[PDB]
Amino acid sequence: GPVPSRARVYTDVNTHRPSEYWDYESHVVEWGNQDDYQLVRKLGRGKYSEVFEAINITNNEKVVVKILKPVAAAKIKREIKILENLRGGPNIITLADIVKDPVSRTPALVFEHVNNTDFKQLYQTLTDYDIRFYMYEILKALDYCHSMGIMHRDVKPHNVMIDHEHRKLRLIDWGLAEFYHPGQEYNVRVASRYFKGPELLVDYQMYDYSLDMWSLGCMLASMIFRKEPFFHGHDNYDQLVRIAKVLGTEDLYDYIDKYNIELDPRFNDILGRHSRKRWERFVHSENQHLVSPEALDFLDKLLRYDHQSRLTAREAMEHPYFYTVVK
Ligand SMILES: COc1ccc(C(F)(F)F)cc1-c1ccc(CN)cc1Cl
Repeated sequence: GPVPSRARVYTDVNTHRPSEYWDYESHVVEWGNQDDYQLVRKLGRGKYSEVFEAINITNNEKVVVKILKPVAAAKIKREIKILENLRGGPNIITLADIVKDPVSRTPALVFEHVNNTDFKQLYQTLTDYDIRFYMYEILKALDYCHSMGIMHRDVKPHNVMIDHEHRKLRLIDWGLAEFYHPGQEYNVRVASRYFKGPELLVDYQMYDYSLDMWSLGCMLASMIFRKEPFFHGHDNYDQLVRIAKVLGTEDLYDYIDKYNIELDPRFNDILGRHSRKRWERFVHSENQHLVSPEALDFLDKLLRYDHQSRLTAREAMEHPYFYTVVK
């Protein structure tokens, strides 16, 4: 069968911490008062929740209320526990309260308010300097949650709120986050298609924090090359083929051979043979202002098939790409 794998970092964090830390099922939720909050406007709705701008009428502060849907309701303890464990961490969204929505009869998570700049404005106007600055801010959040034994598993632009006016960033939506336990087999049906790591696409279940580093690399590649999304698969199978047209099929075969993974035979009719492409191939006059030898070298070290070979968040923070960023 497949060869087991374990993270090269933070392998023991959930061992060194008491069971109360990671055993979310045993966690008792201390409910607040739903009447403290007045809903102002609906901000959006996803697969698992409906998000609203609200006012905490007790202290007159702006908040965000996330009313979980019934499907999300079963796994709320995991999200709550993770949010409470990470509260106060750098660039981690702050959970302010947990109440029971009167109408939905489900839990509603109350967060600090962040004024998020629209995607278009950020995607189209962030400078090379801003990209390095915000990438470093995301790395602070990822090294914090990884060091705390948690993998986000849904790193993508929709889950990164940026208040550009105040140069403030928060990593949000911890609904898909999990505690990392060495040897544990995890559901591969996590992350949005374009951000899914090769481990998910080849059905390798014993993955870890490094999945977040692949997703981060996908966001960086799209941003610096002006190619949104970078790996534009039509489905989960074509997703791996799009990756292979860049990274090459030889390193993909070395990866699955290392972990004794068998590719799904449906790949025989679509994968083909592809050489590894040099990152300079994606450079052109419309993205040259965002590219540098340091950016390409950084990207190269995140976007690797072998989840054990990618830079960790802490190593990534040491990279020359961030030398220009004011610390
Ligand atoms: C492809 O998206 C990104 C890619 C890289 C970066 C960063 F390098 F600056 F950190 C930010 C975004 C982004 C992150 C979040 C949003 C809006 N929620 C918008 C954008 Cl453009």
